[PDB]
Amino acid sequence: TQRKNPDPYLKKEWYPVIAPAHFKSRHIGQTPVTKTAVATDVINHRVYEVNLGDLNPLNGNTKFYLQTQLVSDGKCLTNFHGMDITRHKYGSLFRKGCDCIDVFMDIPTTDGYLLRVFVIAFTDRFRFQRRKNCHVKGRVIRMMRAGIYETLHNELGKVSIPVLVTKLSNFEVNAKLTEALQKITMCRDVMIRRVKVVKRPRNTMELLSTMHDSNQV
Amino acid sequence: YAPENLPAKNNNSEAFAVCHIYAGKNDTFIHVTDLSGRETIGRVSGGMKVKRHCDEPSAYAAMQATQDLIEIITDRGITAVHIKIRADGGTGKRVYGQGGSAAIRALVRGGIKIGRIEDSTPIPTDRTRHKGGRRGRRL
Amino acid sequence: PVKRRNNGRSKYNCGHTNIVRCQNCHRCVPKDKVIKRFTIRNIVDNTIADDVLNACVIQGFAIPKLYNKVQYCVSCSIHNHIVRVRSREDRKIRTP
RNA sequence: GGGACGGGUGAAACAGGAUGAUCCCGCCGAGACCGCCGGCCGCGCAGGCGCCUGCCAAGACCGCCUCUGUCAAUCAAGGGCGAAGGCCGGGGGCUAGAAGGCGAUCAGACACCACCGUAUUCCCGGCCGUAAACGGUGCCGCCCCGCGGCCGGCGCGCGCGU
Ligand SMILES: CC[C@H]1CN2CCc3cc(OC)c(OC)cc3[C@@H]2C[C@@H]1C[C@H]1NCCc2cc(OC)c(OC)cc21
Ligand SMILES: [Mg+2]
Ligand SMILES: [Mg+2]
Ligand SMILES: [Mg+2]
Ligand SMILES: [Mg+2]
Ligand SMILES: [Mg+2]
Ligand SMILES: [Zn+2]
Repeated sequence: TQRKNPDPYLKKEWYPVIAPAHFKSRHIGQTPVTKTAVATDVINHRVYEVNLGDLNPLNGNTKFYLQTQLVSDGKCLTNFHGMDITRHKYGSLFRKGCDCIDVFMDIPTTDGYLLRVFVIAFTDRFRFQRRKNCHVKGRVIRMMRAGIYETLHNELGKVSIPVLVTKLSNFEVNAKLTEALQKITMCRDVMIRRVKVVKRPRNTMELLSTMHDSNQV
Repeated sequence: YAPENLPAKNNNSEAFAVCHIYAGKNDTFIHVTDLSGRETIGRVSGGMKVKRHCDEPSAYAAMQATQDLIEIITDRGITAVHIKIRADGGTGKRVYGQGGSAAIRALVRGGIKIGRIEDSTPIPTDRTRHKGGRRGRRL
Repeated sequence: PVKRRNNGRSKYNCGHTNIVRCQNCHRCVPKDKVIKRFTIRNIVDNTIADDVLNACVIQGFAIPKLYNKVQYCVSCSIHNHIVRVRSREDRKIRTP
């Protein structure tokens, strides 16, 4: 019943993959495909996981998701599609005796993208506290949730995809979160767990052209 | 192979792929894909290199399969890989088998450069009921 | 007679507690009676860490860990030497 | 996409595979569930209670030179609630899984182990009214060696620290 078949890799060719301008390194790699008999459409939509540190040679525990939207000059162009953290960091985040807060909210954009962002916070220990457990009461918790929502709305209420990607590459949103919260109590780790794209417009050409070859833009 | 049938050579970077390891309690899989998982360059399993069913997850078969994979992928022009080490998961053991370390070493000494490493075991925030009943495997 | 003051569990100021499943036999156990141990370990064991670092390309790359919680039933903990059967006087010691 | 085994066990064998399986990625559908934090923490008359957001009523405690003036304790009969399983009538139909079937093991094995799988497990309305329903210790009330931990509220002192 078994049959031999010709080697597939005698009819293959590679294509390069490029990232937006926000990052110093933009060559993601190469992708093989099978000869048209059409390569352009089949490789039109593919998602590549990229570690942030490799994009910007702190940055070793975050990775982005990038999807191709256009193939031109035999090279593929990509834009933002999602951001997440590594699993080992998340596992490390947890410690007994502390309280955990996870919040998610939906945020629209000027471009029509709608995003859901996940935020995680933990409490810490006071410097000269007699007790060893670092739990807190309820009013404190509701205050922290309200502060998270308010700060996220203010610093991301209105934004564009390039601005959002620049902010994620930096950590100013996390910095604002921690400074807003720290005025309440001792928080331990505060940051963004991940970002998802809920719905996007069908056609994204001006945005790719903006994201790619932005240079000074 | 013709030059077009291989990754383009450029000194700026090196031909980077991704390797998926399935370190189960009954079998081991070593799988190579591009940056995305939509294609495949080399797929091998420990059940090809042994005749005894219980030895399929044994590390020796893992090493043999791994070096065969190294030969094929080096023929196809791939030198550096990323590691995605995975267990069965899904209301299961959640601990690796004994073929994983063998695969890692065999890649390392096969002249294969190493990049990043992450855990890819499927884990839930919930749980469907697992088999065995409320008394468990009584043996 | 009564063997332990705690009745073999940690149940205070309650009537019922949520349940879990043993990781090796999949038995159902109350959460306050199951035996728990937290472990932290390297994905690559310690003998090949140097080779992994030499073969790695990133500078300063840190080896990621594994964070897991293991839960075992009474029968399986004993069979795997997780706990020992102790003497009558030594049952009252509570240090690790 | 790729090309030969995969599954499972102490070891195996039944079921899956050139109709391309296992493996990688993406998308779609439905229904369950609420993890690591999670505890000699807590809430509730008990049985029991853990996703986001919002709504409705309730409750013990603490603090008080606020009101009434014995209005209380316990209880046959009577009334209400009451785990899981089970039943009646409608919905829904993914996991697991009584019954049933099949492969091993055995002297035998219709059991323990492997696999397939019906009722059931989920929702609504209504019956049943039982548990190692255990702190195997009835409710109200007074005195009582000493040390220590945690939870909530209040007050005091200072060099202002949870
Ligand atoms: C008399 C029935 C037992 C003997 N058989 C067949 C032979 C055999 C061989 C094994 O490897 C040496 C083995 O693994 C321990 C099991 C068996 C079975 C097992 C039968 C008994 C069974 N129930 C009681 C005790 C027991 C203990 C076991 O050790 C965990 C076991 O392995 C799963 C099976 C059993
Ligand atoms: Mg036994
Ligand atoms: Mg006895
Ligand atoms: Mg009880
Ligand atoms: Mg019922
Ligand atoms: Mg009684
Ligand atoms: Zn177990």
